[PDB]
Amino acid sequence: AMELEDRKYWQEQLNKRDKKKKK
Amino acid sequence: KETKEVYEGEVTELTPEDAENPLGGYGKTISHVIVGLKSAKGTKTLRLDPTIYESIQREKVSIGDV
Repeated sequence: AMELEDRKYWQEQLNKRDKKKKK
Repeated sequence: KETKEVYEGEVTELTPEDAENPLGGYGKTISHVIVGLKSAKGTKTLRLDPTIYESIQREKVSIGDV
């Protein structure tokens, strides 16, 4: 009921790193 | 007088993020659409509600140019 919020936030956080054009 | 909030820039890649369908189904069910952002003096990356699938049906500009 609440764990999905943390799961979504953390998966978005980890996907925001490689998608970032930093190199 | 009124104010509007707008996100704009250059999109590196225009591709929806597929996810498992919550209902028993098949194919591809989009949960979010990642949109690249690139502007002078400020640049980020964000995702949006897959409902924009109809919005992205007709733009005719480029592959995420502006």
